[PDB]
Amino acid sequence: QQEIQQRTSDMLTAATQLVQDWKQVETQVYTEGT
Amino acid sequence: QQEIQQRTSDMLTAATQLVQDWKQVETQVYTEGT
Amino acid sequence: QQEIQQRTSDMLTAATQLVQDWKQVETQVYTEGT
Amino acid sequence: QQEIQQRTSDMLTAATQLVQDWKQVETQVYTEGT
Amino acid sequence: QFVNLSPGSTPPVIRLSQGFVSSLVFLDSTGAPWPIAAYDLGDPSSFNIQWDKTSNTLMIQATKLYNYGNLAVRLRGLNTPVMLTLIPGQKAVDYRVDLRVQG
Amino acid sequence: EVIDKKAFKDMTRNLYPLNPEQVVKLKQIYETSEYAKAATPGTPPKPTATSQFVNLSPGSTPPVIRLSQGFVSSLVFLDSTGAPWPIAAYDLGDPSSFNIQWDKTSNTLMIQATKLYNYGNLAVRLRGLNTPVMLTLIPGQKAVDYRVDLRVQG
Amino acid sequence: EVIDKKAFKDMTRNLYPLNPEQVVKLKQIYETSEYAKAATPGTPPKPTATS
Amino acid sequence: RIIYYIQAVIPGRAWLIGSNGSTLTVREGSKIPGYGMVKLIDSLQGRILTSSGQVIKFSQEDS
Amino acid sequence: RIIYYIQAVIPGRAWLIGSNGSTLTVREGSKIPGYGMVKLIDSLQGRILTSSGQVIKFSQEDS
Amino acid sequence: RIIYYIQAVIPGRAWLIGSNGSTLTVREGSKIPGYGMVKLIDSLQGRILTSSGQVIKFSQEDS
Repeated sequence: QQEIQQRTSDMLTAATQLVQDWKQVETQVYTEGT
Repeated sequence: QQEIQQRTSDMLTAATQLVQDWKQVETQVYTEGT
Repeated sequence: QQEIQQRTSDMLTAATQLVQDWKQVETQVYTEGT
Repeated sequence: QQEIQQRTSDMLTAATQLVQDWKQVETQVYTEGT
Repeated sequence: QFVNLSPGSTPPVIRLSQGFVSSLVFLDSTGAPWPIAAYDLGDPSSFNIQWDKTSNTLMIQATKLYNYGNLAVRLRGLNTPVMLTLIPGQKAVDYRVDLRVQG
Repeated sequence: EVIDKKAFKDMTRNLYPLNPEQVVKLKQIYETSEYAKAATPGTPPKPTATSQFVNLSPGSTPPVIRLSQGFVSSLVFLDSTGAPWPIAAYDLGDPSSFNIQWDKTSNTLMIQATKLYNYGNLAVRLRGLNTPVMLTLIPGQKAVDYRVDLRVQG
Repeated sequence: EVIDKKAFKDMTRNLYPLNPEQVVKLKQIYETSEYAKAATPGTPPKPTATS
Repeated sequence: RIIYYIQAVIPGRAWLIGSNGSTLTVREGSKIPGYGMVKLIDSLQGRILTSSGQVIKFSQEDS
Repeated sequence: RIIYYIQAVIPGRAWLIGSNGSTLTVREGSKIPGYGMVKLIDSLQGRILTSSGQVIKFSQEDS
Repeated sequence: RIIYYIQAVIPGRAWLIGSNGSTLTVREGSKIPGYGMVKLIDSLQGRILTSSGQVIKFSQEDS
């Protein structure tokens, strides 16, 4: 039953990227024209 | 049986390539004149 | 009974990380304009 | 019977750490605004 | 909201949302826009402000999800500072808050 | 040709080890985890306002100001006529616990606490005054003063 | 077919070895330890103004 | 009786606003007119149920 | 008799605010007018013991 | 009666607009005048079922 950890290991890093995507939020912007 | 692994490997190569093609979206172009 | 130390190790590193965020305190900003 | 000796290790660093803080006293700043 | 300056009343509470801008427009009781002199903020990492220097408007971007803060503001003719509470994660988010002050 | 179907189904399996419902569950429990992380035990203090009279008697007791961590509290000083009184100078005990934003002329004092239980003292000299005013600042109460207005007998 | 469920719950265990209520009581012991640390022994002195 | 509505729900404190235009924030155990004594404040699901059995929630639509 | 709300509470010292606006800081052992003796001061839970048995607390509206 | 059509559909919330010019956003748990009680809002296909089985959708020419 080593096959459990094989699908556990890759899904550990797989979920790590999307929460790193879910970690950040970038700033609003302001623009004046004349 | 190794045909499964070979087909999966080059299939993964092609699939990753085309999803890399589908991943990006470029930016609008604006042009002025007088 | 060897799983205790592997249970102990990661969450203590999770503990030491989390308290560091709870020590994070930033200053203020006095915005002045005319 | 080794529980004293490890507790002799950890608490020595901790007690010296907190007693550094009580000796850590920082001075005031005078502010003049005309 | 009709902002009050009672010495024991509750300060007003501003609902915040993740990333979306919340706007605040400040006028007196008669309806003329009161220009803003200056302000101070608590926890600048959670809130980003594009305060144009000659308006009665404020734009806030709540960066975090659950961290709550406070604000102090003061207007051009106003002497008393105004303190506000900033609460994120509410089920009624405000794209715009009108502030009709009692001055 | 069914061997190609086997390759394709294990291809999908190894392409996405995460299910969409797994994505849903992970996002839900992650938001729950960070909410519990931000959530603090104990009751939060009540946001209050005070208007209090400063007594400058040479046998009296100095006024006390309640503070909360990180939140800037505003102090405003006014004389008996209600007009604000500008400040000549000020000095704060333990500057590492509190930071003051104060423009050179106005009387408004914006104080932000940095330490949870470290308490200090404040000495202020005014324009028309000779006798300074001494106040104490205590953090960690059950009601945070957003503003303290100080009526002075002078 | 339950291999995926077991891998998912194991990944949850790996991601967080702590209960959220364990996080909350960790915040409690953190605040209480800070209160004990910054607590001062003895009677604090009385603030006085004299002439 | 004037109906109050919740302004903002956090753990610990509660912000409630009625039709009179006054916002009031309270702790857990306090006496409130028309609703008796508040025993429990729920940080989830947008409702507060008092010891008098009375439930104050947010608005039906202004929420 | 003049009531007192707990204004500031630390271990050791205590601060009370009177009905007329009178403020007082006190130590552990003292005779309080109209209540008797300051028996025990607890920084936790905001409870002050009295020789009469009275419990000084924070206000209901200020909490 | 006024016919409504779905303008925007997301998980959780939904947006609908009538012929008169009134546009609203409804969650799952709410009521609707003239149609009753929201039984189901689906985040996909733009399908909302009301209490009387009334169907809220996109328009025929606006799809």
